[PDB]
Amino acid sequence: MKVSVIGASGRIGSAVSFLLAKEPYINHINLISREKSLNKLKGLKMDIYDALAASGRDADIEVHSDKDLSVVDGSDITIITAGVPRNGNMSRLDLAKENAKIVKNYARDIAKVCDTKLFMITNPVDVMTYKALIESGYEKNQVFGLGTHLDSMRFKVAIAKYFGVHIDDVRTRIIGEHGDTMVPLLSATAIGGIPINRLPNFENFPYEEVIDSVKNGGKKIIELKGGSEYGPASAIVNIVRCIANDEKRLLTLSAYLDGEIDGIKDVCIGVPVKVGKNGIEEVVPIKLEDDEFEAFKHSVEVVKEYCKEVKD
Amino acid sequence: MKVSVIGASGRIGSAVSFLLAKEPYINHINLISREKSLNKLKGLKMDIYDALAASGRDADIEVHSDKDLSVVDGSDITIITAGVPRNGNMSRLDLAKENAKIVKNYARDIAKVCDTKLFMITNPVDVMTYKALIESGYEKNQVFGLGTHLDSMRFKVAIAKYFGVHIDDVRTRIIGEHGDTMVPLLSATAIGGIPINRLPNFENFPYEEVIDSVKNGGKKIIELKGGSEYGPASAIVNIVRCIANDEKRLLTLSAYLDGEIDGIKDVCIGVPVKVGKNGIEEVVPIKLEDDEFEAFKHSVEVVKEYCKEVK
Ligand SMILES: NC(=O)C1=CN([C@@H]2O[C@H](COP(=O)(O)OP(=O)(O)OC[C@H]3O[C@@H](n4cnc5c(N)ncnc54)[C@H](OP(=O)(O)O)[C@@H]3O)[C@@H](O)[C@H]2O)C=CC1
Ligand SMILES: NC(=O)C1=CN([C@@H]2O[C@H](COP(=O)(O)OP(=O)(O)OC[C@H]3O[C@@H](n4cnc5c(N)ncnc54)[C@H](OP(=O)(O)O)[C@@H]3O)[C@@H](O)[C@H]2O)C=CC1
Ligand code: NA
Ligand code: NA
Repeated sequence: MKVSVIGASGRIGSAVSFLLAKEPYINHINLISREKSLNKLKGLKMDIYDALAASGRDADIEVHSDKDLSVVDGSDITIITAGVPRNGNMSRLDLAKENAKIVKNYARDIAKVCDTKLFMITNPVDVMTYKALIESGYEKNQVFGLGTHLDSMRFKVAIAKYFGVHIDDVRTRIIGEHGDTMVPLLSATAIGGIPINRLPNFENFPYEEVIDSVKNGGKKIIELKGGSEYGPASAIVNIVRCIANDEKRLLTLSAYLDGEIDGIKDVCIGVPVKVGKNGIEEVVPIKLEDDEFEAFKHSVEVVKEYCKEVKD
Repeated sequence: MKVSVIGASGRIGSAVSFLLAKEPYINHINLISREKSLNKLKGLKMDIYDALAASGRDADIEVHSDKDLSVVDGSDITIITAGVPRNGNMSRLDLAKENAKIVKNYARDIAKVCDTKLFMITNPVDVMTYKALIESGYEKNQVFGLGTHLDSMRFKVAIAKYFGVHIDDVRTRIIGEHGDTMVPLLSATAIGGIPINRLPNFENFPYEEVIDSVKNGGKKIIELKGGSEYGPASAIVNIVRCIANDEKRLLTLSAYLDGEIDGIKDVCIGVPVKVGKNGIEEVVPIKLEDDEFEAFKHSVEVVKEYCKEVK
């Protein structure tokens, strides 16, 4: 497989370039950045190669600028981790419009060149995923965003630590916005397949304070160390692996809705999806508790309105 | 296994804390830094936990200041990546004197609380390895440095790209100083076990140009992105894995010499070693070509001079 990382010089871009190169099915990877960062990428390329030697792995790594995106041709997946840094002289909405412009230009320019899957990380990821879908003109299965896949991982850790199990023994998910209107699914949270509400220590599990910590986790990591890095990069590789080996797993990604859940359409948002070699193979309308379903509809309304306000 | 990382807030310390935690045999890892960096470590801990969730791994990560190193007790391996930044008109000897004070105090305070292996990354790594050994009073099998293990990895890449093979299909090593007196061993360089001088395309292999690039590889990465990160971190985990599973491999590390090679002793430097659960289980005196051996003796004298100037 060939993958391209647009934004490879950033915090997430550099870490995900390293982890992707290690993967045995990833034979070619393009690190792509603005011209001013090419020398950073050359050092990143040497450092990653050294790491492959120490870890028994291999890859063909190429560095390119984003002036000529024809190099993306042949990429099965193109990961977009580009984004404008937050500063004080810009509002949240101003920053979203700047990123929307970046995402649109990349989506339009990549689509002139080839058909690839667009894996969007740029925030606000649900809005940017929808923007890239519309501007690229790609099929809906080919454009998706990390979304609440990452928040699900933060929930998973806290559950595992409370119940005293290997982190991998927990499976849980959060749907809706990658944001404060996210909807954690206690109805789909299990340890070794056992719903956590059937475990003896569940009665004292402060799950709402845990959810609050998940809602606040990204901003806390930004405050403590500047920004999330290994978390998002590993979550990206997890999805890439599912696509490359056609695993068919029920995951959660920011995906385009086309009527599967209560006839809702015209939005990208965190939902249950089956992921395989064609990307988003289906959006899976699972049975939600009433509070979960109403909160998901609420998150959809909030995200649709964000999309309209960034476009305007 | 329990591991402690001293200097975890730094560039290599952070990347290596992430890779160690992923390892299935590492159940507990202490991230240790100066008190002013603990907030960074708290965020690193959260970020690593998130990564473990995404990759099917697990660990118990604890954040501690270096004020009380009793938390190191029970660590099988303690990795020291703490070191000052080389600033302006600083010589290599200036660097070594500042970092030797850091390494001396860590080694003495750790030896007060427990017996552990000391895996030295702090530069100049051959000198800091010797300093940690003497100040800790540990047995020589317990103290070693990364040394030319990292340079060997850069050599491996260059060879693999010239001959067009998987990087892992190359095995090669560089002995001597982690520095510009390092000694590449073409006599111990092979692809699929085949000495590369027996391969048809070896005649056009620009050996000398490749060697010069390897010698400058660390400096080049500093120029382009500010410092190496993933290369060193992955080379560290590779050694920890050999120790944790008692693999018994012939690798290259900065280790204490005690007469194995031409009676040379009283120095730590990159040499062929057999690594296992006890750390450096032996220094292996392999057959060197005459020029490789003279270059190695030169490297030994240079490193010894640096050890004296720091004493
Ligand atoms: N959805 C999620 O789970 C998460 C989302 N994110 C988002 O991902 C993005 C990347 O985050 P992070 O890596 O921490 O950010 P960094 O600031 O560390 O990296 C930014 C990257 O974007 C590039 N870039 C910046 N400005 C522009 C521009 N005007 N045009 C093109 N490329 C540009 C940079 O290139 P250069 O070096 O040339 O400046 C660099 O590669 C952000 O939008 C961030 O909000 C991050 C956290 C998690
Ligand atoms: N052997 C090899 O192959 C390589 C060697 N190295 C060496 O490894 C070390 C770490 O490199 P790198 O991570 O890039 O450097 P960084 O500057 O990024 O990190 C240095 C680390 O040392 C700590 N530190 C700095 N000053 C002191 C002090 N006075 N007392 C205690 N701790 C201190 C820092 O903690 P804080 O944040 O609190 O300051 C930080 O954790 C250096 O000595 C470097 O030369 C690096 C490259 C490869
Ligand atoms: Na690979
Ligand atoms: Na582990």
